[PDB]
Amino acid sequence: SEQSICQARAAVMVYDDANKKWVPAGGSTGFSRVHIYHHTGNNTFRVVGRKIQDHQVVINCAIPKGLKYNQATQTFHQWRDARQVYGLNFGSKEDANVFASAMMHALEVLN
Amino acid sequence: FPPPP
Repeated sequence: SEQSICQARAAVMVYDDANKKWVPAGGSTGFSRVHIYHHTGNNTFRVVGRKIQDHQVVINCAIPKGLKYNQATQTFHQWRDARQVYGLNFGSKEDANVFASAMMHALEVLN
Repeated sequence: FPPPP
């Protein structure tokens, strides 16, 4: 079924186009444990994040083939879909690098 | 993409 291929700590954000500001995903400020899940049977991937403190799901988005993953900084990465821009503010450079690596692995399978 | 935080 769903296999986690990476676990990283990051604050999930979404971009507020109008106010030109990033806002906490799910409106819940704080860090989340973010996984990239590989659905073995369907061979599809998705990013899922839950708040570290209360486990609330803040992000659950598919990773489509061709996705352009941008590593804005050493600790902030982002990507988008037709509706919004997602951003991950990692708890550390190590968290960012490992997540980026897993994303590239997922994209290698998709592309 | 928009600028980071």
